[PDB]
Amino acid sequence: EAIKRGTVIDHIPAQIGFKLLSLFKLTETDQRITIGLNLPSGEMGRKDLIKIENTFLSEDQVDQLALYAPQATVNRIDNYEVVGKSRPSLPERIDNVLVCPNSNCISHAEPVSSSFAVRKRANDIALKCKYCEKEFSHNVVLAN
Amino acid sequence: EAIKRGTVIDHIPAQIGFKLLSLFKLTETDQRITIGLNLPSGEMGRKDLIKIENTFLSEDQVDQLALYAPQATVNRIDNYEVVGKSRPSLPERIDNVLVCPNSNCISHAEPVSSSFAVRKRANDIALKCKYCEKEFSHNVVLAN
Amino acid sequence: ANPLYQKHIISINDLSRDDLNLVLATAAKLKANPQPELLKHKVIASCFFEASTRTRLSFETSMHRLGASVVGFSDSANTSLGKKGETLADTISVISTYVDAIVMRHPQEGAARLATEFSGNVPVLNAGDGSNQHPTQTLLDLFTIQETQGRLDNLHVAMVGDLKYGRTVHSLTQALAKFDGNRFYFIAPDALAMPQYILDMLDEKGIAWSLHSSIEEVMAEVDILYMTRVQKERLDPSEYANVKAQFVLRASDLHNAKANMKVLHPLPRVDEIATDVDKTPHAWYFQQAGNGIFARQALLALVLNRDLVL
Amino acid sequence: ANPLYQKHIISINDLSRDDLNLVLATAAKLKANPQPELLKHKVIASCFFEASTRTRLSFETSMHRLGASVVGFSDSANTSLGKKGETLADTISVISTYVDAIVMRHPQEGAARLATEFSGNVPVLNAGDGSNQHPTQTLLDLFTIQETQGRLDNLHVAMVGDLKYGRTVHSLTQALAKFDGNRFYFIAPDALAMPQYILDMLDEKGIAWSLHSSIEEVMAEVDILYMTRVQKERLDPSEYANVKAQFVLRASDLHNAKANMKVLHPLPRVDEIATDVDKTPHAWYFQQAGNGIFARQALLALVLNRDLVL
Amino acid sequence: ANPLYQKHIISINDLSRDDLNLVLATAAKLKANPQPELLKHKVIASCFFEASTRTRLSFETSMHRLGASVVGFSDSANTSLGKKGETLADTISVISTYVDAIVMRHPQEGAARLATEFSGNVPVLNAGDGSNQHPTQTLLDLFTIQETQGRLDNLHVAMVGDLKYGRTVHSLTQALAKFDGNRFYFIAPDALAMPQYILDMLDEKGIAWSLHSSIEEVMAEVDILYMTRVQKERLDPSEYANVKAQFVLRASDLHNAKANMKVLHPLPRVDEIATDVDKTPHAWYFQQAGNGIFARQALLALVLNRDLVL
Amino acid sequence: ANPLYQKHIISINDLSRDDLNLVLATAAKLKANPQPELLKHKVIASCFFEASTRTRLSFETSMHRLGASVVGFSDSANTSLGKKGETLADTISVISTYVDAIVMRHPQEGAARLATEFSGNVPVLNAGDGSNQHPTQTLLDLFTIQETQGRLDNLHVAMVGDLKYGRTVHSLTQALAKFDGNRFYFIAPDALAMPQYILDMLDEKGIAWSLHSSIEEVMAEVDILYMTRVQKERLDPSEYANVKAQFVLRASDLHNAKANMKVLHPLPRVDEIATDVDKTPHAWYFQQAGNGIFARQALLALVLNRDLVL
Ligand SMILES: Nc1ccn([C@@H]2O[C@H](COP(=O)(O)OP(=O)(O)OP(=O)(O)O)[C@@H](O)[C@H]2O)c(=O)n1
Ligand SMILES: Nc1ccn([C@@H]2O[C@H](COP(=O)(O)OP(=O)(O)OP(=O)(O)O)[C@@H](O)[C@H]2O)c(=O)n1
Ligand SMILES: [Zn+2]
Ligand SMILES: [Zn+2]
Repeated sequence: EAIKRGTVIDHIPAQIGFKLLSLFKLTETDQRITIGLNLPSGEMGRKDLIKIENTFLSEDQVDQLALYAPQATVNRIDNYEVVGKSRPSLPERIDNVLVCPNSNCISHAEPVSSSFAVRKRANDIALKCKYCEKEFSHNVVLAN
Repeated sequence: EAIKRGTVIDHIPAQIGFKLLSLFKLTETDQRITIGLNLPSGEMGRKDLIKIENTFLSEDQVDQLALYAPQATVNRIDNYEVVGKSRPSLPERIDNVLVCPNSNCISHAEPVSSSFAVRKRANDIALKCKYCEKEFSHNVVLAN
Repeated sequence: ANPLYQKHIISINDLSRDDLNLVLATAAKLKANPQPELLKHKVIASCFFEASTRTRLSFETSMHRLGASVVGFSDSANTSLGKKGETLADTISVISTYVDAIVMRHPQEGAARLATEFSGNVPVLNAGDGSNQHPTQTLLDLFTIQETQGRLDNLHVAMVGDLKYGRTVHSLTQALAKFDGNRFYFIAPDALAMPQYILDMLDEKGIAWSLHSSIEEVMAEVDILYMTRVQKERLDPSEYANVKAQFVLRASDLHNAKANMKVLHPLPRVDEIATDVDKTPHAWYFQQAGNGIFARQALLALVLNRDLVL
Repeated sequence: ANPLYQKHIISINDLSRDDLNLVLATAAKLKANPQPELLKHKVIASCFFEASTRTRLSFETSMHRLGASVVGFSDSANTSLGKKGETLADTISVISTYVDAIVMRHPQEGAARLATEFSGNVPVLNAGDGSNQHPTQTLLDLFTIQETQGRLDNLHVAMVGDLKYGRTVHSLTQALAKFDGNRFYFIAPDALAMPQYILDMLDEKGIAWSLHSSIEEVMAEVDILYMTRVQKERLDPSEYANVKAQFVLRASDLHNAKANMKVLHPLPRVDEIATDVDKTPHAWYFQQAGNGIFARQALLALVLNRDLVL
Repeated sequence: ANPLYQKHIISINDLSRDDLNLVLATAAKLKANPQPELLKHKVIASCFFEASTRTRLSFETSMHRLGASVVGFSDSANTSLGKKGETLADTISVISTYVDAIVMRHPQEGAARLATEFSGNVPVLNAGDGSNQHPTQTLLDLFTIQETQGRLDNLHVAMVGDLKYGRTVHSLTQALAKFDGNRFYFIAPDALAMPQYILDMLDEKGIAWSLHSSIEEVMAEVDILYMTRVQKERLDPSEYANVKAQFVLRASDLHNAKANMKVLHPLPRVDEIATDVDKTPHAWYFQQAGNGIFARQALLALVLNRDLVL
Repeated sequence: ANPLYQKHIISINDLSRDDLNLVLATAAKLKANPQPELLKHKVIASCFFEASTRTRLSFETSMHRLGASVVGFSDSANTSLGKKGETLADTISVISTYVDAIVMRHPQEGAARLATEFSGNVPVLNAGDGSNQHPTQTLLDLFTIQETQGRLDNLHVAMVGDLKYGRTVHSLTQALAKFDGNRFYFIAPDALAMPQYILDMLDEKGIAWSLHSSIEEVMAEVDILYMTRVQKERLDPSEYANVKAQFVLRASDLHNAKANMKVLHPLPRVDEIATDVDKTPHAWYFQQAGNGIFARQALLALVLNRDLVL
């Protein structure tokens, strides 16, 4: 099940693989996609795995994986060969996928993409909404 | 690639495989799942394919695929052996997955599961809501 | 027990011909011989999430005529809900622990059906849900037809007015279609025609129907002339003015009417029926309203009492 | 006569342990053996100067279950008072010449107590006065605890939610403090903590209480988990979002709960209790509401009837 | 003086093709070279008996861009003139002694025309009278069509949505029918078809028009796609759901559109144009709104300033 | 151009200390030498989606003092744009084709920021967005502090009242924390304390702050006493009565106040500053309001006029 050309996101935690496909709309494409969910690892026990052909991800695109699969590996493959290996790093902004937990925030009713500034704290990640300027724990933002 | 035991849903139209995974909560399990999207089909040009190990679908579960993958085939597998092939047939009734198009239907605000009676017509499928008793073309209910 | 004992009454679509006949026979009996203590010690919730004085007075009167007690509310800006945020599900879960039956009217379609899923063993009777059903109006209409005509088969029924948005005429048409040999005449502005789905249902059962632009075309043959209200809002003021003469009834229009012919109207009428019709032997809309009492009694009795003691 | 005959029911602070036990025993008896004619020929005023459909339906149902008649009103923009200028004193002076008992809910604290000063020999039952008392909610809560737990002493009671502004939790805490060996767990946002005066009262009687930031800390030991509504208004929308997870209950949270444990909630719940809790044997909020009927019956019976004929 | 000097602007039917062209030519001139002091020392009444924030802001901005002063009012629920107690006649008789021109919007048809009979030498501009006329909307629509297409003759114009009750689409059709060789496509649910009287007018003038069930049937040959709002009331919720896909536009619908084609909508468009249309070169509804300023300046200038604008 | 030319003014957090000083210096200049024609021929939208008479009058007066024209609206209950049906996005997309700048107040946080994404080259000035920002209030407060104290560094500033929910006190604290050596005193009921996140920001910058239960503890060393309204809803009536004496000021409280000390309040002050304060030399809340004109003129001038004001 190896691929000649494209991207392979490996070492995704279980129950995150499908979440990644949903959030980042990865299946909205004509390219061939192969997916393994609940694969044995030993490298970590169980894992998910996503292979997207003829498709590559920018450094920031990889960084958007941080909140969900901080320990993943993004591999670049060309001519059946692994040319690039990358790990997500906390980005400075997260757009589109998060929802602001402030119910009176203007973002909810309106034709805009959500946007949060990312601030690493000691024990967690602080997300500050571009619109309402309220800051929340990532735990709170991710809950819903 | 081959599996020892479980269910293989083959000949899913492109851009339906991910739909199936979402609507029917297929990835909510610890069983190994292998998925292939936008695969070449000599019969369809392109297709989607889902394999779920140690998991089996009843006849009605297979029928719940009829609206999305009418020409799919579901394979029951044991010991690397296909031991049963079945095809979706239109069920009498479709629950949970559909949303009623009537904005004044009580179903929207409330802790109940959607439910539709199925009735085939010459060029579409009529879907009658259990709650508001209005009937709609499937093309309207399915409408994004 | 009787077929309707502890049953929900949600939709005319759920009631068979036998069911309809049973309600109507029970209505005739209670009308002839009242049973003012039949439901003594029963408490009934009268829950008008959508206000409807006319329907509510009629229903509550029916409750008292059988000796039942009544608790309830009528909503839009006063009740402690429907502005708040408690699910209808929770409201029914609570209320069904209090009372022996719930009669409910609500602005959303399906509301009464949803109620049944949360009322446990407490019967729900639908007093109207959005543009969906109002089966006790249909029951009182049918009882009135049967009583004045002596039957529910082989009738000539004209329906006049707003046939597109009348929840009442759709239900009555479905109901009469459970019987044999009935013929329909539809007299309505093109903008307000009887919907195709109703017409398809009639076609499927070999039931004759025809459109007519004026009452005069069918008056000599009509057994029941069922008039409906045309909401001025549902047309533009000029549009209304141009077509209203073909849905308005006056006493002169009745010259060649059969002796048995009755004029019905679910009410209120404002324009549709001239007051001069009121004194003719054909006017039967007030008697129809009065019959709501017996139809609604019969339903409560059948639902809350195992054996027809009548 | 019984200790509660012709007594006003205004405040939990006025009711002794014996009084509470008497109401609760009477409730159990009427629940087992109804007396639908006990209050025949009595007329009761249901006076909701402040509207409360939930409380009013429950109270009136109780009245009818004993055979009493009911007159009344529900206010804010419709009633011919509370906009006008007639004193509450005069309103009671009039109404107490009409009826055999007055059940009243009102937006100002002290209103029911004032009523007693003008009602002559007509008993007043407080259905809630501002942020002060709501003793029949407390009675129904206590009846539910006693019935599910078999006792009112030596309990572990968790209270969760808005403990600062909950009239209902303050009253229940005072009530339970009339019994022995009870232990309390308070789980609330700091902004919405149980008030110090309640804590001082508990300290004064040697009653154990402790604060906890999550249900999980006490779940294995809890007999009664009493959830309350957190009014979104009483917090800022962001503030709410940050702390709400610690006052919200779902079925997974109940994994290590004792078999006897019941989840109560005065209602409405919106967010606080996930619908998945509803099907577990621990959910008892709807049964609790249902018990309001028996607690409220017992109170009317004891107040309006000299001798326990039961 | 110019042909429109001191003239009332009430109805599109009272304006010739030459008048239309004159307004449009003046609008192009002011757009290209502002004259911020043209109407210095004029006082204009902005009288919105019927509220309309978007139309009022547009009109008042135009007044200020020419240096005029503005006095006015807008009626949400309450003013005791032009409606309540005082006749509209009296209101105008008074206001026409204060100001140099009256811009008025009113809920009843004929209101502006009636104003002219009491305004003396003070000109009245119709900002909308019930379901009758809205001439400055049509003027800004025509300006936008002329600007983007280079002409108002020999066009392919599609109108979509509520063609029955849209006063805006009726006047645009009348206006465009004063020019030569225009061809119309009418896409509307059968319940909301373009009225016969408009069709009769086109027929008499030998102007081609056809009906289409969906936008795609004609997308390849239209120069102007004029969309309108279908307000939910005009249909029943299920009926709306059933048909709506025919009168809603998304970017993918535009794949085979002519390069010159522009999508117009008098706004608000919330329910019929998807936001993905906004960034295409065909989206022209906000530019259209912006042109309201220039069309309304032109009319004010022409009516209040003797000399033609250069 | 000046650093603020054509810039949106949304949040105090987006403004540097240099920006602040620039606004204040421009405000002092216009105060000392009016420029009544600076913004001649500009049209400004005054869009109060949320009503606020005092803020709107202040802003509109500032527009006129620079010679600009004004169009606008204010929403008590009803307008069908920016809220009801139409998106705020669409409203702004339209309005930004009419006017040269938009001043907007809105009930939802982020509203003005969202406006900037649809206003094209038209600047947006935030007149208040829910519980988020109100930058011109803070600007007029700072101007008043600078004017009366001669500087914005090394000050002793006391803030009293609802420090938890006061959007005005939060931004003033952020603003003052951009300067050096300021020391803060926070007097507030425990239920209404200055939020931790503000405290964290001060700590990180090494700025001293302390909490005090009453005004007198610090009266002798403050240069600025900034009072705020405690609205009755934020507390329960008895709770309010219990604590209120800590956040109310009367003239006798000022006996040991520094000569330079000024009392500020963003207004209305009905419930916390006694009228006997008004005549003392420390009362500066009306002068503060008067300074709103100069701060808001400065911002309008800077944003709309390329050249720095002299
Ligand atoms: N033509 C290829 C080459 C490799 N892979 C996949 O890319 C991932 C990483 O490849 P590789 O570095 O060769 O394996 P490892 O050394 O084990 O990488 P790691 O240490 O990160 O697990 C593996 O999941 C492998 O299946 C692939 O799908 N197609
Ligand atoms: N141990 C097995 C056996 C079968 N399959 C899958 O089951 C499907 C059907 O199996 P099979 O009937 O053997 O192939 P076909 O002849 O192509 O079936 P059909 O004619 O229905 O396409 C194939 O997609 C195959 O990959 C599998 O994954 N593991
Ligand atoms: Zn936000
Ligand atoms: Zn439905």
